[PDB]
Amino acid sequence: MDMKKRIHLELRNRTPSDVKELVLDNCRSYEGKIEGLTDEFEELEFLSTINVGLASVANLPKLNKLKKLELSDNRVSGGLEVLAEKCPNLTHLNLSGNKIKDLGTIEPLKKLENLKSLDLFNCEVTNLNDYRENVFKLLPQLTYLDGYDRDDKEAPDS
Amino acid sequence: MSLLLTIAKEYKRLCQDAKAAQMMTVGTVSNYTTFKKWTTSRKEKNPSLRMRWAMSSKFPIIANKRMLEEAQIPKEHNNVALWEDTEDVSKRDHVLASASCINYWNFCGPCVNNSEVIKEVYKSRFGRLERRKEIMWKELRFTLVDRQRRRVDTQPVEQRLRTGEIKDLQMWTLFEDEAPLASKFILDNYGLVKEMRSKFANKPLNKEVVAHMLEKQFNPESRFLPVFGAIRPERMELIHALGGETWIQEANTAGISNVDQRKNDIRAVCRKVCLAANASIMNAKSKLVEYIKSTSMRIGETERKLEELILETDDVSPEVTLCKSALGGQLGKTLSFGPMLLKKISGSGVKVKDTVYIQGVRAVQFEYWSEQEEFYGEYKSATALFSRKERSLEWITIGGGINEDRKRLLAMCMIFCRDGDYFKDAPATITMADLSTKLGREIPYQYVMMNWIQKSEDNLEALLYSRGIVETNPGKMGSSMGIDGSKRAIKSLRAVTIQSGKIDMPESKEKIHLELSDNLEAFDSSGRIVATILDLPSDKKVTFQDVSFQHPDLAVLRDEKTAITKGYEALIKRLGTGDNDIPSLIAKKDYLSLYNLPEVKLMAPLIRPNRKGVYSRVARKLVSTQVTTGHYSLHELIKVLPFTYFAPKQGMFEGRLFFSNDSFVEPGVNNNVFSWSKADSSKIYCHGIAIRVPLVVGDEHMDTSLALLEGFSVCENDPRAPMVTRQDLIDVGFGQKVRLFVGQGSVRTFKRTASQRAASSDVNKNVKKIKM
Amino acid sequence: SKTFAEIAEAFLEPEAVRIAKEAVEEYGDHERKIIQIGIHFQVCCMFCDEYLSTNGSDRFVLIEGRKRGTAVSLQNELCKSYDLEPLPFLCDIFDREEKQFVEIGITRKADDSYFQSKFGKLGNSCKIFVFSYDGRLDKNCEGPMEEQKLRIFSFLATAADFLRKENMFNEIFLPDNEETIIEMKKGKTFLELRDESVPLPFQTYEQMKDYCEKFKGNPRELASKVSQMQSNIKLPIKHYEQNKFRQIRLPKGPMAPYTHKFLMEEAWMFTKISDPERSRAGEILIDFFKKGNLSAIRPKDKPLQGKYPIHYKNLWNQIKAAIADRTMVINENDHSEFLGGIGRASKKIPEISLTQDVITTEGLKQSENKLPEPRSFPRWFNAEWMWAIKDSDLTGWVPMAEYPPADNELEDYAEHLNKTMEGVLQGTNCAREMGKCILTVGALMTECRLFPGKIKVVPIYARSKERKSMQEGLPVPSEMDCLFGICVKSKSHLNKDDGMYTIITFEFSIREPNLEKHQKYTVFEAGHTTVREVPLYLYCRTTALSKIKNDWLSKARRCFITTMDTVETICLRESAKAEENLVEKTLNEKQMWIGKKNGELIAQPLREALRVQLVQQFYFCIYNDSQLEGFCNEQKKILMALEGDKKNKSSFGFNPEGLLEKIEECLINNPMCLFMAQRLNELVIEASKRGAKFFK
Amino acid sequence: PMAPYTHKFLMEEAWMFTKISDPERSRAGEILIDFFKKGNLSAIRPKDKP
Amino acid sequence: EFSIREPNLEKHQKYTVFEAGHTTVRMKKGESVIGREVPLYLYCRTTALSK
RNA sequence: AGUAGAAACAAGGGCCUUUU
Repeated sequence: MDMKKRIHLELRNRTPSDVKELVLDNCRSYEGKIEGLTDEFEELEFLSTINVGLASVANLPKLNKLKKLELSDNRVSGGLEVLAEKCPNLTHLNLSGNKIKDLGTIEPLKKLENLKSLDLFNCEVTNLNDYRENVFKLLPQLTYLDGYDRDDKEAPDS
Repeated sequence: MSLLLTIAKEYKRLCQDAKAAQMMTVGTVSNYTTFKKWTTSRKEKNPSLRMRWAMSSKFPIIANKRMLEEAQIPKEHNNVALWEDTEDVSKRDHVLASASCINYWNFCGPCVNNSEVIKEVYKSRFGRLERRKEIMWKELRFTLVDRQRRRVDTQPVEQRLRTGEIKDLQMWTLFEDEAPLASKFILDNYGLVKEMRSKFANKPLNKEVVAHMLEKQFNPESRFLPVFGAIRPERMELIHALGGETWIQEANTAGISNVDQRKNDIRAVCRKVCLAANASIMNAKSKLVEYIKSTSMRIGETERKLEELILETDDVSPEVTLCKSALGGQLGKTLSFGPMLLKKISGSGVKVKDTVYIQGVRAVQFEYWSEQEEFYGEYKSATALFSRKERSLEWITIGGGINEDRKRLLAMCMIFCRDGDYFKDAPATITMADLSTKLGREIPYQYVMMNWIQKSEDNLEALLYSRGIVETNPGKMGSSMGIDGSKRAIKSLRAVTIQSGKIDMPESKEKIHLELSDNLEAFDSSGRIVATILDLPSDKKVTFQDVSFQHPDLAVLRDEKTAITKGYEALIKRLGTGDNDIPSLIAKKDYLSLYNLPEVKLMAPLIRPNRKGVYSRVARKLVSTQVTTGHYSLHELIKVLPFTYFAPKQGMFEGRLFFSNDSFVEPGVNNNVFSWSKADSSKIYCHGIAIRVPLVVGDEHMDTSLALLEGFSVCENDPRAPMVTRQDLIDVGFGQKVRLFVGQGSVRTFKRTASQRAASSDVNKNVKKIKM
Repeated sequence: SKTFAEIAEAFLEPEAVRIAKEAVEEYGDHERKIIQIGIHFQVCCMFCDEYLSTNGSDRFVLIEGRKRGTAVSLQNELCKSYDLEPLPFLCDIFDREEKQFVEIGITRKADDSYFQSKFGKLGNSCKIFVFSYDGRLDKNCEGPMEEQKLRIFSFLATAADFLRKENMFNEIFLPDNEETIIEMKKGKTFLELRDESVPLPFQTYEQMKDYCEKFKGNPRELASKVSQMQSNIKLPIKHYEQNKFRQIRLPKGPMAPYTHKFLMEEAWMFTKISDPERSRAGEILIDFFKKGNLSAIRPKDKPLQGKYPIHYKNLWNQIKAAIADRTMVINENDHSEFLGGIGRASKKIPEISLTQDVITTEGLKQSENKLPEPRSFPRWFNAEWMWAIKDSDLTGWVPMAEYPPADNELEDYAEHLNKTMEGVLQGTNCAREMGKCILTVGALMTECRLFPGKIKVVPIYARSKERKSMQEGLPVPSEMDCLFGICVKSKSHLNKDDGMYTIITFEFSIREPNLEKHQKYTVFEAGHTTVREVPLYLYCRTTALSKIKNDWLSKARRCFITTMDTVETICLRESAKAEENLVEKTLNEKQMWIGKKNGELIAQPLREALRVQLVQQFYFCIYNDSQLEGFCNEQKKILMALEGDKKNKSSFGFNPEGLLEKIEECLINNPMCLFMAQRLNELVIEASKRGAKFFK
Repeated sequence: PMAPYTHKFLMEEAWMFTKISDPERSRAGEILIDFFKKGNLSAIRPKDKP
Repeated sequence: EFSIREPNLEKHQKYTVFEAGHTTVRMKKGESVIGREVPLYLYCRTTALSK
């Protein structure tokens, strides 16, 4: 469909200032660019954007109360600097299914001191040598990776 | 926006006038088309001289003005004039511009983000290019060519359609707001429209060009041309670079475009169903029609109905002809007598009776036509032009290239004309058993002799001997044919002429509406037979791929998988409108009343009994999760519901839901038992069989208000109901009324209640109650 | 399409189509009514809907599709069984749960008129339902079930959309009860005429119609009239072998002089090297002017031949002056005004302002058209033809584009042959004349488009490239700009095609003239020029042109196409008969007769005969007129008769003398026609030594 | 330019479907048919443009 | 051949590649197995051999 | 003058209608 209509539909007369969750999976965004988002969304604490033909995350406005994000099934690559300035209080992130080649693209995520879990599956980075260990050494604050902590400790449900 | 307000102001100003008001008030909207002609009418005799003289000037073109200002296009770069403020007489909103101005824009000017959409707009020509690139040329040789003239197709095209089926498609992809009522071709071909719509959406484009290109993408260019060698569109599109009258550029082009495979598969299916219906004795007609409408097949990605493809193709075969006749499909004036092909050029006649004695004295009636008539005939790699006269083959000429084919064509022609003494006194070898009636169905002596020839070559030799033989006179040595099929001999057959060079196939752009009998023999406003079931191969076994024979008799599955499929079908049929159905309940979030449906109660016995509770738990869980929010996938509930009938329990779910026949389905991944795709969201594949889901509600995958149309219908107009758009149409309640605008200059009233019944059955059954 | 039945089959079931067809055949009405009836019938069907009664039996019973007598029989049977009153008229359907017939109606007009008429005709006897294609309903009782209505309206909407798309949504195909008689509104005047345009024996269209509708064939009277007409005619038949073709009688008088605007053989040119920077016509004309030769010229007041030499001399001086001023422009004086026909356009005189005294004052009779006068055979044409066959010391005279890449043998062969032919042809003399015409006409057209109402100065030039010697000496030969003379236009106000804009031609030569050939020119003795020194002449004349001749002369690169076609055809035919590459051999070996010398025939390979065909095409492009058109159109008969003679085919004709007359009628003062006619006579003569059907 | 891959098969970028081994069907013609029966191959439908 | 890893232009030069729908990957989750869908690629190549 | 043909042009309206 289109992120605009999807959003206007999810907003069943509700102001964009009292919601705590939003989902936009199985939609479309022209040029793989966000469309319809603003800083009006303040109380939002969760987001889900999956399989929407996205390619970059530059347009996303400033969201502080957000503490979980999902960007799987898209083809984003390179823009992880924007996440730090816009959402500094983020804890859970997911990127499985996107275009990720090296670690230099991941380095910015170190500044997300509030980060706990990260999900990278089906990406090229996973096909390297000493990838879990090197990542952990890069992002020490992190504890969970693709659902498994150091020593392969399966994470709980929630 | 402000533009809208400007349009309103312009409309007001224009209505202030009297003539404009009279014309915009009187008559309907169609008058626009007429008005489109009385304006901007001007032509030229020799645009060539005019063009040269015109371009010679220093500002020869016209162009928009505001587009130039917005494009910051100046009037010079390093001293070359680019345009000048002025007004053309016709447009009044355009300004004269230089040829140098175009160059300026391309080299340095207003850049755009992307333009690969072009490859889709002109897909046919990029396909031409690719097909060319995948060729392996070969040597060149010089020689004379036997180029026969004939009607063929030059444009390879998939899913060839009609014109009425296109004028609609050009709208639902580009102009949906201005769309008319949904036609059957749309409701049937949903995924196709969705595909064509996914590419030309949210793009900066000129739409008229796209529509024109789509017309070309769906038009097989039919031409009457000289041809040599094989006949395939992949070649005819570049025949100009393969050979002429004196030269040939050899090249292999066999493995491209995969066209004729579809046609041969179609003809095989037609033969199969024709034989099946022939197995009957009194209803083969209705049996065949049922087999038709109860069948579908895949083309590339999409699934199409057989009866729809049959009415689009032009394969003149004794199988396709019968089908197209049953469905009342008109067709050309082309005959068929066994494997050969025939076409009448001139003449007339009428049936007449005669008899022959099979063995000793056994009278058997055989018919034959009266006055002289010409015919063209075409067998494998062989052509002929002959004439019949009162049960005799008057003359014949041939231009083939093989002896065997020549002889077979000659024999089948002699038979078609009942020429010879055999039709006067049949041979001893034939008997009453070989006569006719395998199981009661008679056989005219014609096809009898046909199979008698196909049986042994010596029957053919004797038949040829039945034709007069004489000594090859001088000079005619070259234009003579022996018994072996030699271009010359010392003694040759009677009334025969040979030559090198095929015959030019005739042509006629005519159509006829024929019928057929209960014995599968078509007639054309006369006692002449154009097709039958004796002119096709006897039988053969084939394994058809990507086909759907959704009919009991035409099925090989057992009662178990068939029961599963029928349960799924029944469970889907509850996807209509009205309370007690799943859509209303979903809207009301009554995820519980679904567990108590009767259909799940009928499919429950098929569930594995030792783990039915655990599966039930999981199913109900998923349902609530999907229903409570609103983010559901209709293709998963229809799959998991049959398990929610029993009571939950405790246990380890290991990923798969088994039935009682060691066949499972998995919730989230497609398998042999239950498959589907986001591309074609209107189909469900169970055990290979396909199922058409109605379009009443649209979940996350479905697209653009083309998935609600089977839930709406027309009703008596009510001015009280509100008028809304095509997007808010989803927020109505099942059973409500609403006014709406359709296409152009038309408003109606709709109601969100469906009607699954059609007119076929109602017309067919009601007409059967009148012949009594 | 092609019939209303096929149309109805588009959105209807063929069963109801056949039903309505049989019905209209029963009533023998116009078959354009197949649609309405089928629609009604289909409605009845979808109205039954296979509904049932409390007793598990059918509720409704169709009566519309049945015959009329049978329908009435069933109607009475039901009125009796269920004890109902018989209706006066017939109905369409009957129900059992209520035991009262029902009638269905349909209309397009959004008004009650149809329902009012029906209700008046039937009052309230039975149930009547009339639907509208645009969603309306009128009845006399409770409404139908919800599924009949939602289903009936949808079908009607689809049908109405289809019809409106087919332009058949009108009273014609969808009439009411009354408007069922469509007919041409035959007025009064049209009938008065029709009864007046009738053949003689009849006097009213009715008699003619009755005679034609009942006309029967009587072959005997037809054959008798045929023979009679076949006897009073006496069509002559003439086998050519017995009645041979005489020679053609050319006219008599002076000789046909040069007509082409530019000189080809007698032309002298000054050459220089071309610089890519200076390439416009107005620049080169100055470059050649600086070196001093163009200015060294200084003719004298004594002409060898011609008229008005003073005007020509003054015009040449003004041309030199303008060139010196760097402005290719000329002023309007008496001389130019006389040479350019500036003011020699007739003056108009309305008749309203006319009187008899005015006429008698100055005779104003009807203009006596002075058609062209005859001429004789030109003896200078063969000289030009033989000169235009030899090289020109250079090549690249005619510009040509580049050759694209190649991937298969076919394109290789094509490129090879095209290169051979182009290299052979670009070296001749006719080629430089073609390039000269091309460029000069382009410049003149540009000027006429940009600077009308203004006398300009345009050169007569061309561009070429010196031939390529061996690698020895100076490699990479250079280019060259050549100048043959000067040209001048005069106010080409081409208001309309076919117009005329006078021009003037100043050309350079080193060969004295002939009175017969160079009749129109006005030559002057200019001086001397080098090579050693040689005298100099200045040929000068006047002529005109138009848009069409400009456009066509500029498009003078078709002769190449024609010649290539002929040659490639010959070569491919010779190569196919043997199934082998025979092209170079056919060009170097196959001999083509090209002329006579010393009473004997002459021959040269095709590779050298191409030039003859090329010159032929060029002349066809140059001297094209109505005369040459008619000639080349009427000569084909002679060639076909000749071919028939070659193959012993006993040709024949009806009146060859008339053909010869028609041919000789269009031979006037056009050298090409005369030359080709004399050559055709020589052809038939030389063939008479080997063929019949020709007299000497 | 860099030297490209040369071996016939793929080592690191490979992928494989799996199934249980039957000693009664331990042959290529049988293993392939069995793998095909479940219809996971028929689902492999490469698009036109590569 | 089958693959779940998009190619690179240099190493994969003799190979013609396509995209054939999707597939599934299976991995442990505590005491159970799960499946995570992924894309699927098809690697096409021609080559010769000998005895 | 000239063009070409079997009649038309040889400006017409009230100032307008330059690169192989």
